[PDB]
Amino acid sequence: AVGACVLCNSQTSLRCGACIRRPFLCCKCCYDHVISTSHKLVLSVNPYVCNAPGCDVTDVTQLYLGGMSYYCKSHKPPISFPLCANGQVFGLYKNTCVGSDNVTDFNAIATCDWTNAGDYILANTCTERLKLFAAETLKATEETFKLSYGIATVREVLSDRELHLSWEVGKPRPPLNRNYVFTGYRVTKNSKVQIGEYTFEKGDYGDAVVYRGTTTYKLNVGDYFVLTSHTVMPLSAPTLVPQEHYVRITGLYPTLNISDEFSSNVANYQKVGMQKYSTLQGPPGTGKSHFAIGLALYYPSARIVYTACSHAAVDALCEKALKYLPIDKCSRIIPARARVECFDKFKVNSTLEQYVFCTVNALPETTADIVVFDEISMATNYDLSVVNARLRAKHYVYIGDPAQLPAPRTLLTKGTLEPEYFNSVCRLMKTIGPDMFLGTCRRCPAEIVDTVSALVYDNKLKAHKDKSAQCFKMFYKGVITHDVSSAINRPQIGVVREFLTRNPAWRKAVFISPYNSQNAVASKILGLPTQTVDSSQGSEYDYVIFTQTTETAHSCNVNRFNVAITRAKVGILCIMSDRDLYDKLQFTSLEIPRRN
Amino acid sequence: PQEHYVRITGLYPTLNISDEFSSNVANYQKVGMQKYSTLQGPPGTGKSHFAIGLALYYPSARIVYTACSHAAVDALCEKALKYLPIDKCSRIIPARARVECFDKFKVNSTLEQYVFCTVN
Amino acid sequence: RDAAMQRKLEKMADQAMTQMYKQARSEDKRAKVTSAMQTMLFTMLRKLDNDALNNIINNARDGCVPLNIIPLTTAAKLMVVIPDYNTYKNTCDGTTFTYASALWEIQQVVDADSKIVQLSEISMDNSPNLAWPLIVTALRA
Amino acid sequence: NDALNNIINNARDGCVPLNIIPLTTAAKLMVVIPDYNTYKNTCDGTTFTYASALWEIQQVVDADSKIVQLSEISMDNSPNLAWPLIVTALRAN
Amino acid sequence: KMSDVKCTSVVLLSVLQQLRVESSSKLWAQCVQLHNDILLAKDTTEAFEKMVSLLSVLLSMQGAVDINKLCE
Amino acid sequence: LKYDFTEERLKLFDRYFKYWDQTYHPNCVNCLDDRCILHCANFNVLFSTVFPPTSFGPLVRKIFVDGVPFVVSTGYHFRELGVVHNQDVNLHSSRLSFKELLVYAADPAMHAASGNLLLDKRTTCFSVAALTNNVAFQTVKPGNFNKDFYDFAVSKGFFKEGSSVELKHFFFAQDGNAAISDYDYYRYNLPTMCDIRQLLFVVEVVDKYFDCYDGGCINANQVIVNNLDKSAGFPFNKWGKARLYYDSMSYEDQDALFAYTKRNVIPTITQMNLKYAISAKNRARTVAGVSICSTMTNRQFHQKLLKSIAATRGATVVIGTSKFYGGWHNMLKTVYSDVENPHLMGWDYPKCDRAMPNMLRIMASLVLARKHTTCCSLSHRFYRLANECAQVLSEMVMCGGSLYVKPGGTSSGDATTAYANSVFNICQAVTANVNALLSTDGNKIADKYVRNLQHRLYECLYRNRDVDTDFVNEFYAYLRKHFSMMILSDDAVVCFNSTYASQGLVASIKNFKSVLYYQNNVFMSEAKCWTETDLTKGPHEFCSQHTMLVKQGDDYVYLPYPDPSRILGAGCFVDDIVKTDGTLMIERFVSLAIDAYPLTKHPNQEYADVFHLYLQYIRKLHDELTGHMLDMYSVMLTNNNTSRYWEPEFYEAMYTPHT
RNA sequence: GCGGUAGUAGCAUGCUAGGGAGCAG
RNA sequence: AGCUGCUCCCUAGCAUGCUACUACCG
RNA sequence: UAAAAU
Ligand SMILES: [Zn+2]
Ligand SMILES: [Zn+2]
Ligand SMILES: [Zn+2]
Ligand SMILES: [Zn+2]
Ligand SMILES: [Zn+2]
Repeated sequence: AVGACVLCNSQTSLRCGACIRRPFLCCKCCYDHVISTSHKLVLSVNPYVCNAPGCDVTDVTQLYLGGMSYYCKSHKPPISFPLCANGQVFGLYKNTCVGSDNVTDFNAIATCDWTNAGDYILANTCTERLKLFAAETLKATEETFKLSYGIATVREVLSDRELHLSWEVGKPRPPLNRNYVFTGYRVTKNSKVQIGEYTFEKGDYGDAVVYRGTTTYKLNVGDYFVLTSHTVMPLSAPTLVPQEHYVRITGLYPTLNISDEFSSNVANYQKVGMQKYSTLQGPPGTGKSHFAIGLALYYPSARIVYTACSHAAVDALCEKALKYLPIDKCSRIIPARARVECFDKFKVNSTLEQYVFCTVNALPETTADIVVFDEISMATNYDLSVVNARLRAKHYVYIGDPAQLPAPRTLLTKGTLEPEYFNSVCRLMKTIGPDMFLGTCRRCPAEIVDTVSALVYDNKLKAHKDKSAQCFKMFYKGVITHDVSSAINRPQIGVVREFLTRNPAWRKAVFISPYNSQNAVASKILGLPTQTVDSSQGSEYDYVIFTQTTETAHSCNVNRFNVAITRAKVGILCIMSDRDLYDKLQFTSLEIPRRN
Repeated sequence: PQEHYVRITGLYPTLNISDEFSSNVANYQKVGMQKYSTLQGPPGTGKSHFAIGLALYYPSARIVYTACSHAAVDALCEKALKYLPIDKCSRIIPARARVECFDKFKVNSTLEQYVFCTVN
Repeated sequence: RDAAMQRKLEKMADQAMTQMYKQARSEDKRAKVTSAMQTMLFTMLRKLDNDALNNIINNARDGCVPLNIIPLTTAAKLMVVIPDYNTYKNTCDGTTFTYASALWEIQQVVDADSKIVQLSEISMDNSPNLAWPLIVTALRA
Repeated sequence: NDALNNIINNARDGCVPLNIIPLTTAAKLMVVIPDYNTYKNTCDGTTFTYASALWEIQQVVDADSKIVQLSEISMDNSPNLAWPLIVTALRAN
Repeated sequence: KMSDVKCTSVVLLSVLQQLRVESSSKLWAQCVQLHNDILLAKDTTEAFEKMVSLLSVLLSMQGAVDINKLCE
Repeated sequence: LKYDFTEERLKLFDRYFKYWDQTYHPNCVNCLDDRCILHCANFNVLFSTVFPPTSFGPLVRKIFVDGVPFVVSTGYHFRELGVVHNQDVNLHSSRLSFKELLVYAADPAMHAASGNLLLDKRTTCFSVAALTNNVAFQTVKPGNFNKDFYDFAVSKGFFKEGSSVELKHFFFAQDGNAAISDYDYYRYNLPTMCDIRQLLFVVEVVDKYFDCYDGGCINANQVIVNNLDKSAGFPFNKWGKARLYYDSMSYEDQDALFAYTKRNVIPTITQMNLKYAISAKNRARTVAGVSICSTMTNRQFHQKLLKSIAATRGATVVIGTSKFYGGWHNMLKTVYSDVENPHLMGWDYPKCDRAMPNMLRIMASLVLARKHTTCCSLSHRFYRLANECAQVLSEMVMCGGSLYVKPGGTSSGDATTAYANSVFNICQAVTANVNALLSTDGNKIADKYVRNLQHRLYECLYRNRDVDTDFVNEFYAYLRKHFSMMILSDDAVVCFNSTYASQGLVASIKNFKSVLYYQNNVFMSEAKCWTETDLTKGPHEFCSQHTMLVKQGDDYVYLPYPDPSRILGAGCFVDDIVKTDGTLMIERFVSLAIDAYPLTKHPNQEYADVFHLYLQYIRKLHDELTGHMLDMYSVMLTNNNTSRYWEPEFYEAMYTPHT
């Protein structure tokens, strides 16, 4: 029941119970936190209550230590002591306590609401201990906020898996995606036992929602589906281990003559190995990801593990690995969940494969020689601590670009987050400088790299791969058929309806839209397999179809536009509401009856 | 207690064999739709016509028939041996049988899927 | 009768204090054996001061480990790894190997190719070509 | 087994020593061998004879309990195995 | 001076055993015999030979991070 | 399948010993007393070396319970006792009670009938079955180092090169082939056949040494079991300790069991365990854990006599006498009895528990059971003897994972071991005296009383055939006058007349050498035996302690001191948390300083420094414990009388006689 | 003023029960 | 993972014993 | 109101 203070790391046994995560605090630090905050509950070896039957006073600053227990002043014994006295609270190891004056930032983190930009802005400029504290408490705040959503029950039965539900009136209804799950309970008179978990999908018309059941319990009329919550596990290892340099290459033995196709990366391949960890920032679709497997085979005998926070990312890089490496390659991704499934290669249970590919939350606890975490612009300090906790390896390598997409961070609703504060390593890359730089396009048409480099970057991109076929008919979009807060517009789909078959050879494009539900509308009346702009980001295809919405602050985001246009091989199109982005757009203008 | 299903839960079906038992097969899938139910087979009608018929309907699963009186267990091996392959499993007695009982196999192993016995 | 009710409370206090203390230590002690034993080991080793052990310990720091128990007979074999050239210089002068404060006559070098390397092929210039972590085999003087 | 009844019914009383029951009725033998020179004289080959019956070898392990093929049990390769080997044989008629 | 090496050999065998080295009967037999022979030694120059032979067993495998515990 | 060679024994007897006029019962179930049992088992010991060794052991038979067949032992065939058949064996049962479940799960019949056959070429002992598919190799770990105490001792001048006291007791580690390689030491037990006309006199004198006690049976509500958390043997240790089997049986199940083993034989299975303890030699030490069904019964058979032996003072057997408060002085002062030209001497039995024959073990059992002259009937005492023989002297040891048979010799962990050893020790001493007095030239014995005593000793051994009680008392008085003994379980000290021993009228040390050679199958070297001519310095060693004559107050007093290396070695090497971090363990050092107090009176000087080192270390431990408990919470304790533990007067009072 | 029981507080002994640790065969 | 024997330490309960002082009677 | 956990 003993630990270390969150501020000065001295011995203690006090926890500020009113704080959600119950952090250990020493004597002085707990006194400072409770003398200036509404948090005035403390817990030592036993809770600090008035131990008189019927009394419930709990403010520590007025309690008194009696005989083998703590007593209210009204219920005071003839002999007693006051607990909070002389700028400290009484716990174990009182006279050997060190008081740090970070109580300002600590109180800031403890009582904040994570609603304005200042909270995240101060979450990522404190010490490492406070960094981890803020990380876990923020995730806790978000997933407990998730409890305030509404509940749904039955309304009538229509089939075996497409039925009609009833959302409870007056409270927010949760979004409809296959990762928001509700457990179902029937309550007959009597009889309130679990019947299974469920994930739903709004099908072809209302109010019907097709659903997926964990077990074929025949649905009746009296059950309901309540969202099941999750817990948070505390962290241990820091975000990034402190750096060490060397004078000669350690642990890794190079080669001389394999596949010089990775030519300009050799001097950099060495600099990776002569450090403890390094970062490589890259504009969209360049030598990144390429560089990873290049260093991988440059050091053939080297155990390497790959990771990313988004499933599609680890899968796409496992594909690019399959393109070049011995197999002899596994992607220990997910046993049987994340219902948007993934690879088809090997194993999830062996961890002797020299090349392991997975997603952060599902990492096994293994040893390695290099860990190549990917796309650090999308991860948070929580996830970085997760990887540094589960794995240990010799070197670390992070690759990404802060100019692309960050983590969603749902609850923030005013202000803007500059990439500097996306997490720790993005800060590191933009505060002193990516310690490794590579910047010129290999993938998408030269003209569209000119477009993107003209806007997000100051212009510094060049490449090859020229024409053709690009168009932006500024397309009026009609009824915003908004069932969920994810937008839906099918008059806009009237352009793939305007171009269904007149594209006789444009048959395997890829459809992406900023909104998930209008993309399920691409899964409503179907044109081709479609994706989201978040399931992109580290994925590339030949021709791209794209649909927007109204000029909301959502779709207007230049970063999502970046990661939407920069993922093609040689063709794209942009169907935008467009007040000035077709004045940004460096292509050939078209119209709706303009089919030739 | 009763609990129904939206599907036959793991019922590995036959394609079309024994459609002469069709007056039974139409309801055999009912077995996979609910937990359980009852049946009234009037005298001389569909007694163990239904049972062995559904046996034929699902030839890839162990199924049991039981009784209480041993005249019933003999009438239970009755109406059985023809529609069963043999491939037979109807073991009732280890050291009981005040009158003679089953006629073909064992009591120590329980082989083929369809087994007959008495409740006691 | 009110002095004999703090004489007993004053005794339950002690027999709770003196028990919680050892219940805390007696459990922290058992939760840190794999990392205190090693620090104790190397403290005692450093204090021992014997060049025969300091040699192999230092060597071992810079990835030059042995592959089997160091033998003592005036004729068994020893197979040690050598990861870089600047290691090879300080120990292998011609055909004698200086390990564990002794002299071992080198008989077979073989790189990570698992194929033999000629001893006259190993030098400053041509080094960048050999799959490097080698395994030298030798016999004691 | 009917072998046990077979040996009990030949007893002129009904009782037989215990030490002979696994000798004449068991269906699996396990030899523990210290060195190679002993393996040479005892279970040499793939079928040997003991307790007046003919046993046939299958599955050989070692102290660490990891499988070993009878090709590794040679005399120059003998100093490379965990030396008490445990040969398990069955009763072949 | 010999008591030093005897206690050190005790600590060394205990570390080796904590590293699961008794999972391979040959290695465990070798280390056990070296240890018991060190404890019965009666001249401090044989003990150091068998101690270097015993410590080679730990220096062989890579489970103990030597460069860290050698922060001096 | 033949297990009853009764006519071949009689034919052998009639072929070789034809005119030996005494009746020979091939099966001792038909014997007339206990001397007849000895006489007939002596011949069985010889004749049993002709028959096949697969025909000894339990005699299984197929029974039926609830229409299901079991294989269970009805009675056992023995090498010394012949064939023995159970009296209450009932075919066809309906259900088994607790007692019958216990007696069918403790038998080796169904365990060995249903396991794989085994051929173990590691040992020469006859191996029965393998109860499971893979052999188990058990190791032994090395001790833990208590570095703080070692540093502290070093900082005060200890362990410098060339000193008197140095470290020789360590924790030796052992590898896989340690249980079986040590069990194989039973190859030292051979089939010895004793001289019977002399053993039948030595047993009378030995029994006369046990005349001031009382024994008999006791009911299940009078036994005393200290520490009920000890393992229960095989296979009972899969389900609990001895507490579970002492709580699950009422006082009527245990009594039914006891009264059952007077008419039937229950063979049991002994486990072998590897000890984990300090020592000075690297030979692995192992102990035999016996089954609960055997201890539970031997307790009610023997405990009354065992307890009356450990509560007598001033006798020969000094079990139960304590060495504190002037116990050592009293023991030595009573051994020195009155002897007329006294020297002291002591000897050693090499491999006492492996090499002890079976005839002397049976003799010990009979001498211990001679106290049931009223509680038990005659067949009862025989069936109890057969049970002890089937459970602790030939028994199915369970080593590693497989069953072997045990040829003979004591099992160390049975109920009555430390007292059987004492009976056997006295037997060997009396035999040495008989041999030493009969084997001398009676023409030169000048003391015309000892010469006539020699004449009558021969006539009483090899002529007169019934026991002569007057001469037995006369020889016993002669022994108690000229040869005084002090016996523990195989550890003896003898104060003897030296003038007589020089003329060969009592034993010397050579006589023990000869007796052990021809009656125990070992060679006792003159190097492990000691003698002593100066009585103002007692036994050179007894129970691993040396004796020192110090001046305590007004008079002079014998004190026992240990070996300094032992005490230091126990200080420095432990088991993980024990002592390592002794701040939780200050009683360890109080006890070790109680044991190392007499070293203060020693003429050497490092010896005394041992004790003073321990006292200063206790002081340091306390000083740094209060310092930690003060900062942990903020207030020192209110009362702790722990300052008495670092002043010598607390310890000296433990060697002064009041208490 | 004292005898008898009933009390509290304090004290010593002894005996049972429970737990921890040390040595000896 | 055994059977004994001795010793130290801590805690609990009971009765006995002992002593002081308070309440009731004689 | 975007990813998505023995
Ligand atoms: Zn708080
Ligand atoms: Zn603090
Ligand atoms: Zn209160
Ligand atoms: Zn007789
Ligand atoms: Zn009796």
